[PDB]
Amino acid sequence: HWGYGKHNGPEHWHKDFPIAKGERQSPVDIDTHTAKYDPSLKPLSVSYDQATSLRILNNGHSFQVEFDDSQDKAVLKGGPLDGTYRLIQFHFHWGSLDGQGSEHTVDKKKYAAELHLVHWNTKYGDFGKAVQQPDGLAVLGIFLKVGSAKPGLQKVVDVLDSIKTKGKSADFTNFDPRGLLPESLDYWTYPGSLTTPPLLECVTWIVLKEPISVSSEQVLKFRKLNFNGEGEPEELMVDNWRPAQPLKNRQIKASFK
Ligand SMILES: CC(=O)Nc1nnc(S(N)(=O)=O)s1
Ligand SMILES: [Zn+2]
Repeated sequence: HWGYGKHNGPEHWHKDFPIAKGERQSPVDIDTHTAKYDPSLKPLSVSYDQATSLRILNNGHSFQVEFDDSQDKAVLKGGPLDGTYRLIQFHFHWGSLDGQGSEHTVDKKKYAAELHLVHWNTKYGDFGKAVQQPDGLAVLGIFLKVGSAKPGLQKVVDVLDSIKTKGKSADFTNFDPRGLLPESLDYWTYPGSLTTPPLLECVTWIVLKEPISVSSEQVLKFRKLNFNGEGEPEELMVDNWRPAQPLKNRQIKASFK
């Protein structure tokens, strides 16, 4: 099965998932001088005040916080989207060192981690149907840089001990994802894919220009997680990021100049 090690890592994925070499793979490097400003682009609409978190899971590749998506509780609209997209989960990608960890890069700069807020287009009825559609998902990508602590992240950091190994989960209610957003919602956007198998090309990527700051201590706890299950040999969960893929026939658009 796939992973991020020396024998099952991203360069190997294409043997089981040939779309890995597809035309709209993610992530990509955002070249800030060739991104096109598009005034036609609307502001993002983030409506998370009614969000309902349920659970946090070590899924063996990352950890994810899951939400109730049976109704329009927490949705993303606007930006380059038509239709409304419900929040289903968020997760992170991070590095073994502060100089790497993000999936997207900006002018080849890497950040310490990257947060993905995953949303699916309600017109398709359920998540499994949405991932088979070119406009099925919208993922909000937020960069993390090491500096001052982020108060809104600490509730997450504090429960990681409880889900240290693969398949562990814990109740995680009343978490407000608004505490994870930057002040500005300016963004870049491009059509792309899931960055983990099955790598389906169903994602409208929305990557925020402004990073959020987290402390060294906060990102250190991420690095204490395990890829393995309980009772197995310990392998620390680090460097669970895919490198940049060729842009090919695509234009990155910016909502700002
Ligand atoms: C179920 C689920 O949300 N799947 C994900 N797979 N890759 C994702 S990512 N890194 O592109 O946001 S989301
Ligand atoms: Zn992700």
